Amino acid sequence: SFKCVNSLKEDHNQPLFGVQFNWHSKEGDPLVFATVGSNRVTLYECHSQGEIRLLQSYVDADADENFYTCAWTYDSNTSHPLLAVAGSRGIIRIINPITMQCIKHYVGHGNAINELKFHPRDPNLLLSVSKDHALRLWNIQTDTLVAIFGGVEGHRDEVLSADYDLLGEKIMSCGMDHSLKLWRINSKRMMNAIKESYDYNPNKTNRPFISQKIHFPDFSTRDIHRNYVDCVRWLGDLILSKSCENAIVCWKPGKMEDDIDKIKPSESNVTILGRFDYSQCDIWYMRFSMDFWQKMLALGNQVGKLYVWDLEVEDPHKAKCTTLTHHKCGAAIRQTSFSRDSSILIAVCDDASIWRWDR
Amino acid sequence: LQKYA
Repeated sequence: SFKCVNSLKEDHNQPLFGVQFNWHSKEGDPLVFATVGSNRVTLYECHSQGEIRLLQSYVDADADENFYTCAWTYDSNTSHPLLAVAGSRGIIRIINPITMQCIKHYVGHGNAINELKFHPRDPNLLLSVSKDHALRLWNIQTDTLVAIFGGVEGHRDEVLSADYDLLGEKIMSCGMDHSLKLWRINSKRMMNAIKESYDYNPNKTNRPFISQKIHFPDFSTRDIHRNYVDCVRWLGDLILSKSCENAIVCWKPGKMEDDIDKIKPSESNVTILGRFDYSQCDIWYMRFSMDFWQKMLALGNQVGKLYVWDLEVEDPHKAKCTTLTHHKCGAAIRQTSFSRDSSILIAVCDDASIWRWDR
Repeated sequence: LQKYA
């Protein structure tokens, strides 16, 4: 079981909106996690006796930038880890975590970026979701915009979260329009577009790279939540999503026996497989996380309480809940992250505090 | 509806 072994606070006293362990850290190296808040990203190393060792930050030249999200990948040629960060300026920065140099950056979104996710099988495919109502898929090997997911049948308000399924064949997105939308990226069109993005070298051609405009989701529902949907994750063929209504809903498109890959864009039904209720999480932009194996789920609420659900049970509604509290942890927890071996859980807070829980 | 507590 988890025990609180340490805490600290960052000097900017602004909300920490994101935290991510590097699950690509090398064998024998210490566990490392990144935090994002204010205009900075900071790396820490976990050591014995609860020590949280401060390494080095990247601080944006723009004092008005506010980083919201980060995501780890690695360089596909060298294996060295890379860190992507983004927030209110709508600029994606690719950071070398060793030196905290910004290697390159991407602009395109019309507004703030609310989440970044890397493809589960391709370290170069980066998904961003934005306040401008669109998702964008980037190839950070050839520095190309592969596709924009939008249109009037796309989201009609800010996109707040998205997630790739296990094989990276499809994306589920969600946001302020209360909707969850499915976008298949294993279509012939999208597989071809990804292949072409790898063949693009601007020094060897005259053409710009053409991005796909994907204006129709492969499924859409507004029947799960009744407010902003701010976090979504695949659990196999099922979906876990939450709003600001003190519940994570486990659901699937279609009827109970409907295969996810036979769902048509006109599908009108959903099936609710369970709901995990909790308390005092009425504000939006509050993210849950899962461990590497998807055996557990952790969510913090707006008064500093952690909920952890054990999903190693026969059916989703049988999940087993544990709660973790500390008398000094009273600020809203924006995001959690498990280490890859699941031995450490980190929570970060609106008062710039960081909380370490060891199993 | 608020982003902050």
